[PDB]
Amino acid sequence: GVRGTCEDASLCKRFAVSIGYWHDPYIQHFVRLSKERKAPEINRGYFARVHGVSQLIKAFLRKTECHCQIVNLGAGMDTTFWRLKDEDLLSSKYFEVDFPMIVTRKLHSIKCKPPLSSPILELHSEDTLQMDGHILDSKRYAVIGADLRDLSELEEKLKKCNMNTQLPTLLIAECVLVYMTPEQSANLLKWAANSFERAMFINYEQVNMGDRFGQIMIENLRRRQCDLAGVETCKSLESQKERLLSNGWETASAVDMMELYNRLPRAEVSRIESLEFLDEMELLEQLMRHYCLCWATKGGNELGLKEITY
Ligand SMILES: Nc1ncnc2c1ncn2[C@@H]1O[C@H](CSCC[C@H](N)C(=O)O)[C@@H](O)[C@H]1O
Repeated sequence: GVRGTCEDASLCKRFAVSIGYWHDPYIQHFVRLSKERKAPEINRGYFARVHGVSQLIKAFLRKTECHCQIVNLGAGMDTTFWRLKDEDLLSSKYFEVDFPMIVTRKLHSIKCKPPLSSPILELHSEDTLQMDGHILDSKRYAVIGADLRDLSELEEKLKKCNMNTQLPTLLIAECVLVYMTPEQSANLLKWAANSFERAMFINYEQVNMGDRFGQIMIENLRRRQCDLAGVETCKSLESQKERLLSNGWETASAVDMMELYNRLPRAEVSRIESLEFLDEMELLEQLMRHYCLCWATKGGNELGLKEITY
């Protein structure tokens, strides 16, 4: 069930892109275009998610002048590496982690499609990519098959791909931590904090899950054999912040997605709202109030990391 979320996320993102929510010429190479009608509330939610996460990544890249690493944990078919390259934003090295099966799928897409492999090769120090098995390693981009609940495997394979614990490092978990136990996600967060002197962590996932709407969401996901093993932490923005502060992080900010959406520039909101008609604002408000964007920093005072916002 948990691996299946990668496909769902990719399917939803490509669909939103096809309607014009944001620009992504790469996602087509990793997933088919869904053909059925969706709630516009869902597309707006995906846009807010992607925008918020992107804003935070770009703020980190500005503060570090791109002299840094990005590690995307549970990255699925994310295209952020290619989209950043196009914007002339390239970290020193960009790392992705997912289950071996998911990584195999992603490497197959890259190997089959020159629009994906070429940009990687352009920046590499060799005239070829070694992509056998569950690892792609290159100068500026690595994709690693590892179970995030096995921290020894995670660290070993990241270090095999020359992850440098001395660079300011941004770690991202976009709709990932909720699938592991509270102990497993806490251990991951603590591992990250212990590993890096100067760091930032972005967590996007559910929030306010104790109410009826949240209980219904949980059961709809348990109905598809996909348990929200970490949903306890999604009680509130407070429980989200506490998990960060109690596992080695120095700062913790969190916002629900409705507030984020309400704080978007007027131009972005007008553009977004132009794409599809939405009849009842309350379904939207409800959905947006049950997701959150959280970020934590440590050792960032010289870089001004605690000043980063969405
Ligand atoms: N224990 C674990 N180890 C490695 N990957 C995991 C994991 N638990 C969940 N994942 C991955 O987390 C992803 C959740 S779907 C979200 C994908 C991507 N971050 C996006 O936002 O578009 C899936 O690809 C799933 O395989």
